[PDB]
Amino acid sequence: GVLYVGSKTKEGVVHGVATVAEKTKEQVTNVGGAVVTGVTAVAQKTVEGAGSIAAATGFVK
Amino acid sequence: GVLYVGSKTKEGVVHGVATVAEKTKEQVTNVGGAVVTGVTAVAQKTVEGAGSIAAATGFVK
Amino acid sequence: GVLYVGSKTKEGVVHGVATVAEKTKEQVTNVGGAVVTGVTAVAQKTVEGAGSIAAATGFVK
Amino acid sequence: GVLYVGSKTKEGVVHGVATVAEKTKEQVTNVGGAVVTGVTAVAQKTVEGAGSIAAATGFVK
Amino acid sequence: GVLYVGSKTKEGVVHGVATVAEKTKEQVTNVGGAVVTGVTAVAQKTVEGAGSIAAATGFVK
Amino acid sequence: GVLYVGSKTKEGVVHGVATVAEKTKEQVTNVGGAVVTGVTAVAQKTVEGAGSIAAATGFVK
Repeated sequence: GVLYVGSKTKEGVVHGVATVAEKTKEQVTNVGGAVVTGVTAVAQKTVEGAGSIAAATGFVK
Repeated sequence: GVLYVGSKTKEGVVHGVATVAEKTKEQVTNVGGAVVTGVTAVAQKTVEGAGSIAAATGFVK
Repeated sequence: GVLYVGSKTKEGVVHGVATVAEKTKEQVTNVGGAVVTGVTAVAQKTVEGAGSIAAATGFVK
Repeated sequence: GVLYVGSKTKEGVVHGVATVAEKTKEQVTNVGGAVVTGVTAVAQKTVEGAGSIAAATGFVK
Repeated sequence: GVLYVGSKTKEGVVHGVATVAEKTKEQVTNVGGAVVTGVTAVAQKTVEGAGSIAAATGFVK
Repeated sequence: GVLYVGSKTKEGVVHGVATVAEKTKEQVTNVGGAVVTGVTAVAQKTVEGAGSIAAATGFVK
């Protein structure tokens, strides 16, 4: 197919994934997998076939 | 296929993944996998076939 | 296929992965895998075949 | 006295005196005297005492 | 007295005196006297005492 | 007195006196006297006492 993205912007501000924690005991932060951030962000066919992206957190204690 | 991305921007500011923790005891930070950040960020076919990207955190204690 | 990325920007500022911790006891920071950051960031076919990128943190204690 | 001018501007465009004539026979253009133009234009005490500024056009024919 | 001019600008464009004529017969252009042009233009005490600035055009024919 | 001019600019463009004529017969251009042009243009006490600046055009024919 044909995918066309045309952006004509001015003074653009983008914030992605932000995590804030305070006055805790145990902190676990697992971020990623397919994180895409930006003024012109394009994600296509991130998974094809039998692939896998598993951003998991196996907390046990 | 055909993928066309056209960006004509001015004064662009992009923030990616930001983690802030304070006054904790145990800190675990696992970030990555397929992190893409920027004014013109393009991600295509990040997974093909039987591949895998597993950004996991196996906290046990 | 054909992938075309055209960026015409001015005064662009990009921040990637930022981690801040304070007043903790145990600090673990595992960042990477496929981190791509920049004004014009392009990631394509980061995984092909049976490959793998596992940015994991096996905290045990 | 005290004269304070404080300007904090961004992307400022100023046009002064513009004259356009077309398909005429006799053209007379007398411009000046105390012309002040600009983003931060200040004019003070342009005339003091018995002075004079006479931007005149004595067309006779 | 005290004259304070404070300008904090960005991307400033200033045009002064512009004259355009076309398809005429007689063209007379007298410009000046006290022309001041610019992003930060300040004119003070341009005339003191018995002085004079006469930007005149004595067309007779 | 005290005259303070403070300019903090970026990417400044200034145009002064521009004259354009086309398809005419007689062209007379007299420009000057006290022409001041520029990003930071300051003119002070251009006339003191019994002085004079006469940018005149005595066209007769």
